Amino acid sequence: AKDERAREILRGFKLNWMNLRDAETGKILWQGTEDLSVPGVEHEARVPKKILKCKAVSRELNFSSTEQMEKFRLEQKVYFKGQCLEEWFFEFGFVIPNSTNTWQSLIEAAPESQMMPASVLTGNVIIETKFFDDDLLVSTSRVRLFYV
Amino acid sequence: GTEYKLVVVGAGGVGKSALTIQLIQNHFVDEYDPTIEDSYRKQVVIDGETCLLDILDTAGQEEYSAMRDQYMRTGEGFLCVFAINNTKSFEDIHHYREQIKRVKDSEDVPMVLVGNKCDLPSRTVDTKQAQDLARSYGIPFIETSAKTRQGVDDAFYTLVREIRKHKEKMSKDGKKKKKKSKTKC
Ligand SMILES: Nc1nc2c(ncn2[C@@H]2O[C@H](COP(=O)(O)OP(=O)(O)O)[C@@H](O)[C@H]2O)c(=O)[nH]1
Ligand SMILES: *C/C=C(\C)CC/C=C(\C)CCC=C(C)C
Repeated sequence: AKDERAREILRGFKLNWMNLRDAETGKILWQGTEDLSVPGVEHEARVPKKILKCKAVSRELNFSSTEQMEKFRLEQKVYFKGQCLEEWFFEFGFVIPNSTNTWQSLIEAAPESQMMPASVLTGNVIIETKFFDDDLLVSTSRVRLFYV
Repeated sequence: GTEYKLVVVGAGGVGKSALTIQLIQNHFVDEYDPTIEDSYRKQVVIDGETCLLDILDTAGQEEYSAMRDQYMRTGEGFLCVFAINNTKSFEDIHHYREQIKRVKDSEDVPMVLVGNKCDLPSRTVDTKQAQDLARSYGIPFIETSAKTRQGVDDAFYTLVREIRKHKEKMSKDGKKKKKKSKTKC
């Protein structure tokens, strides 16, 4: 029953676009329209290295869902050379059936001392993203991150 | 100058009023006191820190739904009182705990279990039964006699220490989230 509901949600779920903006200035640094949320294939993303100098970035995800969800949410694990560097939890909440929604998250930079150079990070960062509706796992996907 | 709202709950006749009067006025029921008992503000020093205890005896208010809701929402810590000669009052304890937990929508509400009237020889609730219940909840158990004053301060002071542990834990978590919630991307 839970297996069937997770299948139904993923079948009706679509990631339309995503972008990253500098939080202070609002200028779009990167935009993707690929469904980087597809579970089977490891996706690649090439983001400008100036992203690392931003005091904070705003990430916007636009998605559609045929199925209603009560507590739509995300868990992200950031791996650097296979070691978990960071863990993030984001909550959207209630998704109206057949709706299309924009979800904005603010991600503030660590102090300058703890920031890692683009030359060290590039190609060695994997972002594993799990999409959930409460405690129900809908999908897992991975993106390999390059800084160019 | 921090105010701790302490709420004394338990079945009728267990000694909630007697315990409160003994904390506040340093004496057992004696002379006539026409005072309507609800809440009382008392300055005390616990472990070298001066604080204000806002102590609510719920004997009157427990019968009224909106009053119960209010004292369970506003209370920071709860004395859950039974009498050691009344097995029914001990059986009622879990009802009070579950109500408080539901109203506050939290699993670690500061509480102390109190077995009152320990001056009486006709005991029907063993110290071990009571200790087991308290261990099952992860809270202190203290035996009191409002009549002799045994354990009265200990009961209320232990509850304040439980509130302080809770408050100190919440402030460390708030700091720990601030530090953790920054990215290297
Ligand atoms: N022997 C004895 N009697 C007590 C003690 N505490 C309260 N009582 C008596 O038990 C009765 C009920 O006490 P009260 O404080 O009115 O209970 P409440 O209804 O829980 O507030 C009264 O007759 C009190 O004198 C105690 O520690 N020892
Ligand atoms: C500060 C750097 C960030 C937030 C890295 C950008 C992340 C991606 C591109 C991958 C995000 C993947 C999903 C939202 C499914």
